Amino acid sequence: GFGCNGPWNEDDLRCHNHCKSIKGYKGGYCAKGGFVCKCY
Repeated sequence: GFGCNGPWNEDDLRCHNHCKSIKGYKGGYCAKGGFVCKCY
């Protein structure tokens, strides 16, 4: 989700923008299955 639609269309930036909008995290990337924007 969040820009990232999976391995065919991953989006480090959209995930990043989502995760950096959440206090505590700084980044986000397609982790689980290549779909889920995991926030770090």
